[PDB]
Amino acid sequence: MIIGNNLHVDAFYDEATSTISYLVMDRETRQCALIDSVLDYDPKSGRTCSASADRLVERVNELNASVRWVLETHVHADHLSAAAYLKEKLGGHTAIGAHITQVQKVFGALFNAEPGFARDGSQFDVLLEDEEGFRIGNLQARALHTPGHTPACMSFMIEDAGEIAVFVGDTLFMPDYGTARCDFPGADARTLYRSIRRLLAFPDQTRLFMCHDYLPGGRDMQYVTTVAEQRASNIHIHQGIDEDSFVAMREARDKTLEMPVLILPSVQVNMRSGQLPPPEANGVSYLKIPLNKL
Amino acid sequence: MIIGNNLHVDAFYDEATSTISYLVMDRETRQCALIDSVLDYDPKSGRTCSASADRLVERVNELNASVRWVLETHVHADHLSAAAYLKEKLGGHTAIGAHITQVQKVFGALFNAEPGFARDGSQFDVLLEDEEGFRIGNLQARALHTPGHTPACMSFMIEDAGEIAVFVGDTLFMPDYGTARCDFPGADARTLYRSIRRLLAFPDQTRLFMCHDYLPGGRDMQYVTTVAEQRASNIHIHQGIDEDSFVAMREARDKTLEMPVLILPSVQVNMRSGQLPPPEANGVSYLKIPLNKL
Ligand SMILES: N[C@@H](CCC(=O)N[C@@H](CS)C(=O)NCC(=O)O)C(=O)O
Ligand SMILES: N[C@@H](CCC(=O)N[C@@H](CS)C(=O)NCC(=O)O)C(=O)O
Ligand SMILES: [Fe+3]
Ligand SMILES: [Fe+3]
Repeated sequence: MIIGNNLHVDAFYDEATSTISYLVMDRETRQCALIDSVLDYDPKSGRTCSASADRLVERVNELNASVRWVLETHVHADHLSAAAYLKEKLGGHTAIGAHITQVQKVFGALFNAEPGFARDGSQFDVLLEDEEGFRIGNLQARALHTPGHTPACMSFMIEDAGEIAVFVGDTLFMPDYGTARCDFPGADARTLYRSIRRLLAFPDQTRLFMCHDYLPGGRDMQYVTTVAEQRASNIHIHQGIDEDSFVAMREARDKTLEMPVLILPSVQVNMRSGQLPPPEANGVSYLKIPLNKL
Repeated sequence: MIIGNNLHVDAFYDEATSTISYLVMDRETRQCALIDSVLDYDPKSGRTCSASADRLVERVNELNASVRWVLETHVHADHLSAAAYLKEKLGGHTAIGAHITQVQKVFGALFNAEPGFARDGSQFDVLLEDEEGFRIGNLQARALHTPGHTPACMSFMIEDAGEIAVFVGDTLFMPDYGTARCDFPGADARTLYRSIRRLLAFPDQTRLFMCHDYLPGGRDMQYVTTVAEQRASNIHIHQGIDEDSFVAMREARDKTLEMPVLILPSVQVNMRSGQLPPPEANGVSYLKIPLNKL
């Protein structure tokens, strides 16, 4: 789809994890950003695969584009990131929220990481602060710190010709589905409420691009909505819902959810900017699954 | 159910893993064996739980029984063993096939086990050889080496009043379901054929007790059959099927199966006689998931 004149956005949906990855291109310079890419992972066998990522590679080439940014909205709990795989193939710089350091501190300890694992986000090329601008060719973008699902979550705002899009990560879902859970380490429902109200203070017509979609009641996949529709109809956080009410709802709801299938594999990879842990003396890399701890 | 006069057998079915565990008691002395017990494991969160095992504990106490043996037919790929939990709670000796050492060697390397990991089966109290006798109170039992699904698989024969039962592990399944897969390390279809033909050389009326049952076509769970019915009707290995034909079938079938959900957690625990790996310096135990190896 094209927003304004030059904001080109392709959505790629991963069936296994319900993740929506994006290719965001400046139609003029052909520079692009890949957002929230997926490295396929079979937890039964420990096998990774680049099939989903290769779709992005092919689309970049089909467009004659050049990757400038490999972005992650947050340290995902439900899938492994393909950012390292894609930066290697395609170039560009990886970026993530500056509060990655807090996530690394917490999960470096949980997974008892090896003593060379950096907790200062240096695995990533660029650490983004709240309201910090960045460019995708001639497109002006801005990173927004929108925590609550995690302490580090970012949303990416991009504007062209007076129209705005925001890639909101796991904050809002489609209006019929609600909002993201707030029970992972350092998550907080009240904080998510405030983040979402900042997002919903953008102009009504602003397009909002989802990070996951779970096909509720078997409808087709959806990935884009507007500020106006969220404010009117989001089942969790429409305009009528105050902070306290949201917090009570969200916290009671979180108590009923199970862990994502891939939380332990995912976080320990994504905290390393999409690298597998360093191999042991036998040449094999291992995920570590903490027992009776998470 | 009672075989002969004094061979008491209770079956316990685990829905999550389709494992059938057994309590086998001498009705006279009340001495018993627990076979192929399940320690519940949620791979998403890394949590173990003793719910299934506690069913056995309760049944032992209800019977006023005393555990003499905690047995495993093989190093299971589909569930974690509760043998260590049950031996601590109830006493008795653990036993497993003497060829455990070959499994330990192979998986000690795969999981790059810590140096204190023994590859001589010393984690188990007793290592059983082919046709070796053992007692459950006044009941005469015999261990049979029946490899093919794994190099170390054992079947346990028990006799009373001229009637025989055999707990066959993952060799035969019910006649309508066939036989076990032969693709795990050191498995071999030809070897499994020969093992099954030894089992099917027992008297026709011999009862055979299954290790898994997968409710094919939505039928109710079944766990016991006879030598005669297997020879007549087993869809994979009835009397009419020769060795070469079985091998071609079994090998072509194995190429289509996926890994068990819990293969990597299960085998690194079961190779340790049901102990979790020893904790690291932070006091947490971890499973190791080899990446891109299995
Ligand atoms: N069953 C899913 C759980 C996915 C999940 O929990 N996703 C998070 C975002 S990372 C969420 O907020 N789900 C929202 C909800 O269920 O209300 C899985 O195993 O991946
Ligand atoms: N889907 C099952 C796979 C279970 C499995 O592979 N069971 C083995 C015994 S440990 C088997 O032989 N299956 C035989 C077949 O389907 O032909 C799981 O995830 O646990
Ligand atoms: Fe998320
Ligand atoms: Fe098995």
